[PDB]
Amino acid sequence: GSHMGSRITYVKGDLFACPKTDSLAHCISEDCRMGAGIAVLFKKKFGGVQELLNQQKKSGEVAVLKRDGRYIYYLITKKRASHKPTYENLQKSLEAMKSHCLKNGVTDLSMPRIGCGLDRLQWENVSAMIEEVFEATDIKITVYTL
Ligand SMILES: [Cl-]
Repeated sequence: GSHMGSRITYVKGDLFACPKTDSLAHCISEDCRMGAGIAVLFKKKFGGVQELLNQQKKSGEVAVLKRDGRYIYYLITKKRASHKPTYENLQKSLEAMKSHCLKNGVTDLSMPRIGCGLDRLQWENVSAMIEEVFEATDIKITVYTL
């Protein structure tokens, strides 16, 4: 291989205390309601709700805001807010995020345990998926944990 991979490391604490220059990621629905969970913090901090809606992204895609020189990734993992995501759509969204990272100079990415709270996925599976998606990159990933 030609890459060092994600080299996931874990930090106990609030995601929003991570470096302001890191790009961030979390999961939402096509509705872009962001009414519960960590999504409400992304909504309140970064805004841009209509700018997200205007991107008209679908399940398995990623919507993106540029905020202070870095990117905020909204992984569109399901159609409606009340639905649960499939692992297949999560993987697609992650791949789309990776593609954007590589097209836009992202080297340092932070995220919570995506999919594994309100969306009821298991971190055993999600963690392995993130690792595989980012294996052939040199994007360093940090996961913030509670
Ligand atoms: Cl949503």
